[PDB]
Amino acid sequence: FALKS
Amino acid sequence: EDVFEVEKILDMKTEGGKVLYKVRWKGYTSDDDTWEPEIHLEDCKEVLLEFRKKIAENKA
Repeated sequence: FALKS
Repeated sequence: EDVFEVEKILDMKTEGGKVLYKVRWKGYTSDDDTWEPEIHLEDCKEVLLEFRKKIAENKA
């Protein structure tokens, strides 16, 4: 899971 | 709200000193790919390594 820019 | 599931990484570039990796987001189209800093991948390092394995093998 990652922050999406 | 603003956190999403990574599927795989498919490119890498350096832009003004920023190292960025192109992320394919699970369930989304390539039109939704985004360039992400390595810090956004620190929880999915294995996904980044799979991409780095491919580009090292392709060279080679």
